[PDB]
Parts: sequence; structure tokens; C-alpha cells
Amino acid sequence: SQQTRVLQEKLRKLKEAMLCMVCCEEEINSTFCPCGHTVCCESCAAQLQSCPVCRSRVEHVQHVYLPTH
Amino acid sequence: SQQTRVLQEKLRKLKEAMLCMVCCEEEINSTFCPCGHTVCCESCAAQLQSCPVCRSRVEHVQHVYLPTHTS
Ligand SMILES: CNC[C@@H]1COc2ccccc2O1
Ligand SMILES: [Zn+2]
Ligand SMILES: [Zn+2]
Ligand SMILES: [Zn+2]
Ligand SMILES: [Zn+2]
Repeated sequence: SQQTRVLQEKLRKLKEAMLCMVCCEEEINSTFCPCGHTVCCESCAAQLQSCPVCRSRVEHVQHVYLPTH
Repeated sequence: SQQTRVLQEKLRKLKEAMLCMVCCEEEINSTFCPCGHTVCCESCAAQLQSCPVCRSRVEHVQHVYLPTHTS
């Protein structure tokens, strides 16, 4: 039904929100510290000097284990 | 249809996976450091001296800003 289509769209958007903002291919699993933006996969986060969201200096990257992984 | 019920269940399970494992009421937004388990809201994470997943000591809690975060 049309309701089935609406739910498919919501599921797709939620799943897309869990993907890396740089490569759009791998799941987010890394946090820029200390700002806390958690928007990249490990490969993309490794090479950034500043947060791509707020421009804060990245002191280090913390790996995150999320239940959604 | 039956597929509407199947999709409702998938959406419910994905949303439940983003809720705190202790209170079951608030969204996850905190990481236990250094183990990295990210399974609690800020209120439950503040009260735990050991990670509830792996029992490693919590040195500190890092707040996480996730694109999935909602109000
Ligand atoms: C994921 N938890 C965020 C919110 C923020 O404001 C809060 C205020 C009072 C109780 C809980 C609260 O939790
Ligand atoms: Zn990436
Ligand atoms: Zn940032
Ligand atoms: Zn909680
Ligand atoms: Zn842990």
C-alpha cells in the first residue's frame, strides 16, 4: 500500500544517516575528539586535521562500537 | 498489507537499537572511554563506573553528536 512506501522511505533515510559523510559508503564508527562529531568511517576520519562539521582541531579519533553496527 | 507490518517491525527495531540500554527511554549520545562502547544516554553513562558491555573501567565519558540525533 502507500503506507508500505512511506515506511520504506523512513527506513532508507535512517540507514543513510548512519553512513560516512565523506565516502557515503561505509558506516560511521569514529568520533572526532574533543568536539564529539561522529560523522565518518575510520579511513576518512584518519586523515582530517579539523572537524568537517565545526572546524575544531582534532586532537584524536575515538573508535565507537554502536548497537546499530 | 503484511509487508506494512514487516516494515513497521524493522523500523521499530532500528529505533530501539538507538535507545539507551540501561533506561530504555532516552537516545544514545555518550561513549565510554577508552573501550568505545556507545550504548547509553548521558544520565545513565554518568552513573556507571564500569562499562555495561565489557566491564572495562570508564576513565571518562565523551558526548557524541550523531547525524541520527532527533528531538
Ligand atoms: C538523550 N538525553 C537527552 C535529554 C536532554 O535533556 C534532558 C532533560 C531532562 C532529562 C533528560 C534529558 O535528556
Ligand atoms: Zn568514509
Ligand atoms: Zn566537530
Ligand atoms: Zn539512559
Ligand atoms: Zn566497553
